[PDB]
Amino acid sequence: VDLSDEEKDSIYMFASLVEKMKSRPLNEILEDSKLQNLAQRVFASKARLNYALNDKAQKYNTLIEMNGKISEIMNIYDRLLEQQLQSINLS
Amino acid sequence: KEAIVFSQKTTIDQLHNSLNAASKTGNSNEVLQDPHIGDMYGSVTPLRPQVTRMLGKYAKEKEDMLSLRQVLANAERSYNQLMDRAAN
Repeated sequence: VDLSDEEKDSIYMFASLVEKMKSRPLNEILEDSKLQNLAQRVFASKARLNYALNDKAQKYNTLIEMNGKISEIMNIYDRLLEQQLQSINLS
Repeated sequence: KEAIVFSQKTTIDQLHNSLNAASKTGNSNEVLQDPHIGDMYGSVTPLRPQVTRMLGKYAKEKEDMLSLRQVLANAERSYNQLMDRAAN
């Protein structure tokens, strides 16, 4: 539901590290551990990230939507109170 | 506390629809008056701030996750490329 900084830090970490490895004299020379145990964590983290991301989007919309209605409410109520007061004025 | 607002999810709809029904009748006064409408307004109207706040928050967060996912998206690709040369 919410990604932690530790998870987030493993991403730029992994990302960056992947480059320090992009061109090294072997693949196994990297597939020793730190890369593989890191990758493992990062990859698993895709599911939480999305789950977390989706939840943020969803809410936002539910909230955009609510706001919209709220505006329209505080928009009609005025247009109505406006004419209403004008009628009184026109007397 | 976020719930304080997501709860009103229905009062909003309700007040909306009823006020809406009105704006297409010009009965003005009726709806303008009526304690219930006042009541729903009296509880919805004040959510503007909280709602305004929450918008920015989730607005941000969503922005972040997308950027992070983009980064992960790339590293993966790189990883996989580097990995391909590990097949053969």
